[PDB]
Amino acid sequence: HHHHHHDFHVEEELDWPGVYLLPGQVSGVALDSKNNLVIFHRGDHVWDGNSFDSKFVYQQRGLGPIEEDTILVIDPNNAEILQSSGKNLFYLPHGLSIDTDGNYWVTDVALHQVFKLDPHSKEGPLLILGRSMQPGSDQNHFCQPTDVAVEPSTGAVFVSDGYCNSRIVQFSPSGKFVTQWGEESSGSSPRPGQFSVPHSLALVPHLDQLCVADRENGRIQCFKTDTKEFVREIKHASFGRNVFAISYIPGFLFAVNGKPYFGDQEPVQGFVMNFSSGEIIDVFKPVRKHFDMPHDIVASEDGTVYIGDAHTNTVWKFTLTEKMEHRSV
Ligand SMILES: [Ca+2]
Ligand SMILES: [Fe+3]
Ligand SMILES: [Zn+2]
Repeated sequence: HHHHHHDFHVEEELDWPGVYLLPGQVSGVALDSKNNLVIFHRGDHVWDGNSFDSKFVYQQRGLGPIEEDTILVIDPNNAEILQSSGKNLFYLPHGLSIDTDGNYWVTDVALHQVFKLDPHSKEGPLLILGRSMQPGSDQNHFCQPTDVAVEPSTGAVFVSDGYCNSRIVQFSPSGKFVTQWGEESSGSSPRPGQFSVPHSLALVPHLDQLCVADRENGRIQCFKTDTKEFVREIKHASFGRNVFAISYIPGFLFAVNGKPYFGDQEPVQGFVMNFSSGEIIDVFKPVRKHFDMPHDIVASEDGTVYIGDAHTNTVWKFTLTEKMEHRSV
C-alpha cells in the first residue's frame, strides 16, 4: 500500500517441470506431509453430455474403471512422479484431500462415492461412503459428491455433496452419519446457508471454521465447524459467475473462478484474499499454457500454490511473494 496497489503477488515457478506432465482431466490437488504435490486425474475418462442421463445415473459402466494410476505424488522441485496408485477403481474422479495421518480422501462423481485410502497399502480402500453408481439424497447416498475435508482435532469427515444435491455432510471417523446442513439457493437472491453446487472445501483449523466454494452462486460460505452456524459470505464482482475451488493458509484464502462466457468482463484467474477482510489483494495466471477450467487449488505455508486444470489437463506451481517494487504493472 506504499505504491498505488498491493505488495503481495503470486507468480508461476518456471523452473518446475510438472507443466510437461500429460495426465487426464486434473480434478483434485493436495499436499502430503513432506510437501509433495498429490494429484487426482481422470486418465482417458472425460465428463461430457453422455456421461450421465436426466436422473444423474452414470451411462458408461461397461467401459470399465480407469485402468491407469489415477493418483500421483509429484516432487515439488524436479516434478518427478514419486509414487502412483488408484488403478482400476474410479470412473469420474473429483475431489482429493489428505488428512493429518496422511490418508487420501477422494470423491467420484460417477460412482457417487467417497473413498478413504491408505497411500502405503496394497489391500484396497479403508472406507467407502455412498452407494456404487446410485445417486440419492438421504444419509447413505450422495449425488455427484465434490470434495472432502477431515478435521485434524476431531477426525470429523466433511463431504460437500452437490452437483445435484445442496448439502455438506458430517461423518464420524468410522464412516457413520453425524449431521448435515445446507439447501438449494432460493428465489431471487441466494441467502446464507444455501448452496448451488458445493464444489470445494477448505478447513480453517484454529478458528474452527469450514469454507465452501459455492460454484453456481460465485461465492464462498464460511461456517463454524462445531455449531454449523453461518459465519460469513465472500462475494466479489471479480469472481464472475463461479468459484471453483478454495484453499486456506494462515493469513490467506486462495481461489479459482470459472471461464468467462462470451461478452463477460471477468477473466479466469487465481485469486489471493486477505483471510480476515476477505478482500482480493492479488490476481494471477500461468505463463506456460493457459487456464481453461482450473478446478482445484492447494496452498502451502511455505508460500507454494498448485493448481490443476480439468480441461487443459495441466498442473502449475506458483509462489506467493511480497516485493518492495512490483516487477510488472
Ligand atoms: Ca483438494
Ligand atoms: Fe506497498
Ligand atoms: Zn468439478
